[PDB]
Amino acid sequence: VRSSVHARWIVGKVIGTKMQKTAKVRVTRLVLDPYLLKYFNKRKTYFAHDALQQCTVGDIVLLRALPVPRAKHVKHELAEIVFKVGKVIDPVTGKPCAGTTYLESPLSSE
Amino acid sequence: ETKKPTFMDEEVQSILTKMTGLNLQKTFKPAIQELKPPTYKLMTQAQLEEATRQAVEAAKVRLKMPPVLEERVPINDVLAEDKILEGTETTKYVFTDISYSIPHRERFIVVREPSGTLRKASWEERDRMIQVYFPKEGRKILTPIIFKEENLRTMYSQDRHVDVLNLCFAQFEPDSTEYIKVHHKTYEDIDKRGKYDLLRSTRYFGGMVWYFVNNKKIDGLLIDQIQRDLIDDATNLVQLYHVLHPDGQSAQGAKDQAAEGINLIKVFAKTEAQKGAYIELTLQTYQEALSRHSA
Amino acid sequence: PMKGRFPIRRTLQYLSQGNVVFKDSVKVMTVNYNTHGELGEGARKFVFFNIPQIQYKNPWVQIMMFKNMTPSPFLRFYLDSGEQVLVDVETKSNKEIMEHIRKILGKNEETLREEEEEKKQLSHPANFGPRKYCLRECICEVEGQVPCPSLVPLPKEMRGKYKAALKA
Amino acid sequence: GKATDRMDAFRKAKNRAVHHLHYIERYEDHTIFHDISLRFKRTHIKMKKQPKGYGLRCHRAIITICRLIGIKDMYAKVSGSINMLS
RNA sequence: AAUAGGUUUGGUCCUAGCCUUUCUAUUAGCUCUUAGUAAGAUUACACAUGCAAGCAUCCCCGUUCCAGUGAGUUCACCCUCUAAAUCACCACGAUCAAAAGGGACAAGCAUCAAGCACGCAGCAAUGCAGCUCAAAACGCUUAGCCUAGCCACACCCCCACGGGAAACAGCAGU
Ligand code: FES
Ligand SMILES: [K+]
Ligand SMILES: [K+]
Ligand SMILES: [K+]
Ligand SMILES: [K+]
Ligand SMILES: [Mg+2]
Ligand SMILES: [Mg+2]
Ligand SMILES: [Mg+2]
Ligand SMILES: [Mg+2]
Ligand SMILES: [Mg+2]
Ligand SMILES: [Mg+2]
Ligand SMILES: [Mg+2]
Ligand SMILES: [Mg+2]
Ligand SMILES: [Mg+2]
Ligand SMILES: [Mg+2]
Ligand SMILES: [Mg+2]
Ligand SMILES: [Mg+2]
Ligand SMILES: [Mg+2]
Repeated sequence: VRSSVHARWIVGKVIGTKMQKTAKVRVTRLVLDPYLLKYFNKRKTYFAHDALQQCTVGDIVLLRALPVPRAKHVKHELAEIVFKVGKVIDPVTGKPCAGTTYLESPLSSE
Repeated sequence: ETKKPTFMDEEVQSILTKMTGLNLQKTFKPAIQELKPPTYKLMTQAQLEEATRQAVEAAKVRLKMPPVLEERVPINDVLAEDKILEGTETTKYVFTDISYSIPHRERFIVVREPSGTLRKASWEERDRMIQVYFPKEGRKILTPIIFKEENLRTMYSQDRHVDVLNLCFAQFEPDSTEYIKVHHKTYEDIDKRGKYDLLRSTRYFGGMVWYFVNNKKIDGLLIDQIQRDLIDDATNLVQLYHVLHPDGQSAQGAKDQAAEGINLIKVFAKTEAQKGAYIELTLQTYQEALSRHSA
Repeated sequence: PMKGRFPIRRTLQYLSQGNVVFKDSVKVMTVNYNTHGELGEGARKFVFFNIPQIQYKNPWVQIMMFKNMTPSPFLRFYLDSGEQVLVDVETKSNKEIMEHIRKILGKNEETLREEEEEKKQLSHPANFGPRKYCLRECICEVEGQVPCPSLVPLPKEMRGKYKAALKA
Repeated sequence: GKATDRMDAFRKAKNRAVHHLHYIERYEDHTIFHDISLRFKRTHIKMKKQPKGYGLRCHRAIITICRLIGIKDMYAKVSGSINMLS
């Protein structure tokens, strides 16, 4: 369970798939502006190992830290594709959706 | 068999709580201190009655009576007598265990004397050492001069008995000899000058009554309660007296006569009261005014 | 005046009024909400008013927001074990959402009281040092002890200038 | 007050002022009832209700006027154009 | 910038800069009685002289500390892992804390806008062509820092086999 990687679980958006078995993921965190006391998104890039090359640019993925980095910049592995780009499944109902509209009604399977 | 009640018994605390009274204007008197601009709320009659109810609850906490403890026994315990150290030091060492999570009455504080004796610190050294390393707000390492007899009479002349007791509570432990001596001198000045109203709606009224009842000197307080139409408190005072002096002339008289209410004050006034005549007169006057109101 | 609507949100007093302190398991909190629809109003007010308070009390928890990705709003928490907690928030007010996640993933008042007490052990009253760390810098500040020579000159007998002079 | 001579301007202003008196409500006859923040033209004045003993911590002219009204405790901050008449 | 004040005009209002009043530090002028306490080269320029590391039945241990300086400057903080060291020797440990790995971490200039190999996969062979960057990369300049203290340096060549050369940025002193 121990790891030398600082970020153990992070969610991000895939922004690149040009590296073999590696997805480039933009992770955003909220950071407090000390003067304005307003939160602004601060984005950081993480390389994630994607053995099956199943990540598509734009999908939301969950990354898990590796025990030790496998490369200079690869410290995480693809743990789960949360929201496949253009193929989102509503977690609350389990039905496919296109934006704020259902593609299959939850009433179909009762 | 039959134990006499303690100060913290629920029956005694209930009696003394009512005799004390709760006055929100006195209990929450404006304090002379650094001020901030006040805040304001718009409240309905119900929201106001709730806010006043919460104030009464906060007042019953502020009026919580301190426990009445007996004087602590001097500490005279020698841990070791290393005579080889005799004459090697001119000044004694006081060692205080400052481990944070220890009750102050469980902290070992020991003194190595120039004779070589390792002894436990005295009660006075203990309270002084606890203040050095665990300073409590309102307490001084050196005893303030306000507690000298000449300076207490100054405070009594100004009717500042409650300040005397607040200062004594902050400076001395409840079982200290200085804590008890000051309280007793304060209670006696109240009895001599009939200043029992100075302590009503304070946490110090019960301790004052406890002192009078145990010392069989309730005649002054009983008169003050009648002159103020507090017969319920005056009757409870006579009942508390009987509870703590069961084998007494007044307690038997009440049993033989099955006295209740105002009758208890008459039984007490004749048998045990020293100012029995002044009570009957003061009580007679009260019954008259009560009849005038009835008619 | 302070810019924007509800400038109270940009005050330290407001941000410190959050009551949700997540358990150490919580690593990521994703918020999926919809910009329009009467049934997603509580989630919008939750994002508007309370997400800043949650982040303030949980600076190391990643909070990411997603707009109009699904038909209904929901919160999802990712825990260190790998477990995921899905919280449906459609039809719920922002105050109910805050109370829900506090119950299932927030530290209770007892656990927080304990932590505050352990912090007090770090500042021992008996320790002497700079004001930044201790109440008193030197024992000379304690009444009854020999005061500092900068305020009360020491007797000639307790000073080395005259001890050597007599001895020499 | 306006005049060629200074003593005549003093007479006109002070005698006219008594015909244009305002009544100012005071909380407990020592402070204002609530914080007052207003702009008059380009002069901003922010006033804060204060407890007894705070004194008049205000622009010197506001201090002078407050003594005439009878306000004893108030904080005021003047921002923008600092014009005596405004 | 504050409770503010002075100053643009023939005059008014507005905007605006400048300055005044407050509190410290250094230096200069003039002046100065005592006591206690704190603090105390401008200069990483060159240094006369003296001293600053010994201990101990020989082995070793120590002189790697303390003391100094502020030249350089995101090696200081957190996590992971794990040496040396302390707990007499072992503690499958505790404390302490390197190296390595992950994260975080100054100011000014965008008239420094591109950097120029800065990536990934594979046991390897080798293959793919990526990686950083206007959310400020790369670059230049300034500066010891976040002060129970910490970092860096220790005549210079970042280092110190070697070379230049012969070293007080230890105390006192010139
Ligand atoms: S600071 Fe305590 S002796 Fe000076
Ligand atoms: K100006
Ligand atoms: K000088
Ligand atoms: K430096
Ligand atoms: K160097
Ligand atoms: Mg002009
Ligand atoms: Mg002109
Ligand atoms: Mg001078
Ligand atoms: Mg050093
Ligand atoms: Mg310099
Ligand atoms: Mg080891
Ligand atoms: Mg290291
Ligand atoms: Mg590192
Ligand atoms: Mg140019
Ligand atoms: Mg420099
Ligand atoms: Mg040199
Ligand atoms: Mg060197
Ligand atoms: Mg020197």
